[PDB]
Amino acid sequence: KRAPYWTNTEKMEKRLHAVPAANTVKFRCPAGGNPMPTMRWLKNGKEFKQEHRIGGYKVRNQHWSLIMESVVPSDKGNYTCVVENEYGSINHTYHLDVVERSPHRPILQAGLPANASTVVGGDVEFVCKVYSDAQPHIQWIKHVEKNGSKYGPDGLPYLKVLKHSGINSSNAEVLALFNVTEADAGEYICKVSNYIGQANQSAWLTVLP
Amino acid sequence: SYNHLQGDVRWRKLFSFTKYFLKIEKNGKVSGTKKENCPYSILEITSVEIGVVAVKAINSNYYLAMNKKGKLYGSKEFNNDCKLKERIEENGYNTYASFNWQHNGRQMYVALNGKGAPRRGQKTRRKNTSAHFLPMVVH
Repeated sequence: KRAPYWTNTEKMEKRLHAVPAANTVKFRCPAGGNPMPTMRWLKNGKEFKQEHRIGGYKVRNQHWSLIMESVVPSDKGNYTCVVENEYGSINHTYHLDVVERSPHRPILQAGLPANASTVVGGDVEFVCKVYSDAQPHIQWIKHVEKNGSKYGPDGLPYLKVLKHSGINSSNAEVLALFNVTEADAGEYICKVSNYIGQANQSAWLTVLP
Repeated sequence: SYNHLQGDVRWRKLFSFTKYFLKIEKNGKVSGTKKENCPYSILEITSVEIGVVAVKAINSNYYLAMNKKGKLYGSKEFNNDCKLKERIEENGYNTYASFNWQHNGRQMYVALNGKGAPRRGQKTRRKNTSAHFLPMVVH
């Protein structure tokens, strides 16, 4: 008559588990012991009842598992299993984190970039905070000139990309301008875009003579 | 909970649907660990172009990459076998497809099997759970 003990301790080394919403989670605590130890589940200390999460859950006694279908964010928390027989009891807890993916074009923090002023020769930067689940591609565009003409034959402006995201830039969200020359004055556009869409906001640089 | 939607260069971990953390070890080889500490799962995801990224094993200085043949591998130097096409599937998971190499018309995806084993590009499928990954914040 052995008090409860674990079967495959290997499959119980993971304390943290994450999944995007609407997916399925299966928690397990393979146990043995004589007589047959019972299994109980707690959610954040409190007893875990079927009436707790919409659609309850299923327990595979034969597998010592807890199964939650199409987890929702409210399913976030600690899940403690309690195995026991009259001669003793052991437990283990997993921390389930439910993630919610935001598949939209980026959205930028308002007010950034912010307008700036600087004595010719001074320094300045233009920040631009970004929110995007899908990897965002940042690019600082500015209006420039080509052969003394501010515009092209199609009537659209000539644009220059002062800095974009990539392997050479550890931080495209910031754009430092060192030794500001007078010609640096003007509008600095910040355009962030991901495979879904893009967004863009600007600021101004004024160089005091 | 939002800081996962933040930043240009992003330090993340890629947890496969098969509950593995994609890692790239010093020997160059790509595989998925189940540990939570293996510092070869700390990837450095960066955008090379709209919708296209470069995943880098931050410690073993290796870029996750795919050769025209269809096999995962990590080169120290960044090349076009490193450009991955990142996309969010309808199940909250991400898929990383080769930006260059294709086959039989379909696309080849970065993927781990039942036991952290690097799948063969040609044999992978976008919708097949083998190629799904939950990017995870590291800070």
